Amino acid sequence: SLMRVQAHIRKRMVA
Amino acid sequence: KDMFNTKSSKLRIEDASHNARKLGLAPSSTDEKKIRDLYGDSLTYEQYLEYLTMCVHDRDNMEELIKMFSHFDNNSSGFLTKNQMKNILTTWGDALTEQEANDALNAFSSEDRINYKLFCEDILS
Repeated sequence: SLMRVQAHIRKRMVA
Repeated sequence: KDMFNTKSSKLRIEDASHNARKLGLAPSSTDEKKIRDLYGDSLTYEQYLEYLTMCVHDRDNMEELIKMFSHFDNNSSGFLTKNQMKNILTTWGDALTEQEANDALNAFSSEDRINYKLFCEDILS
């Protein structure tokens, strides 16, 4: 759940 | 060349994950462990496509994403401060660095008081 948020934040890092 | 054949020799899980993000998906350490536990440290093309399917997470949505933040919002007001969200994001789960967390929070808002539902809605796109 928090891990889902963190996964999308890392997704957002790459352009 | 495609994202898989650029780095193939088999492709390292860690690189598969990066490709997944460039394709707009969001792998966690749980998915990496799942794909590792049956195919090892490196994936064939076919294994790598299973991994991308694994990373679709079609149950991702705002209400699932906010659950941990809601726990910290006692009166269910809807907001948390940047620093609150930073501590949460950098202590639990697949913890971000402070910098990574702050960068996400600063990109979304210039105010300290953050609507975490809207922040979770925004990071999904």
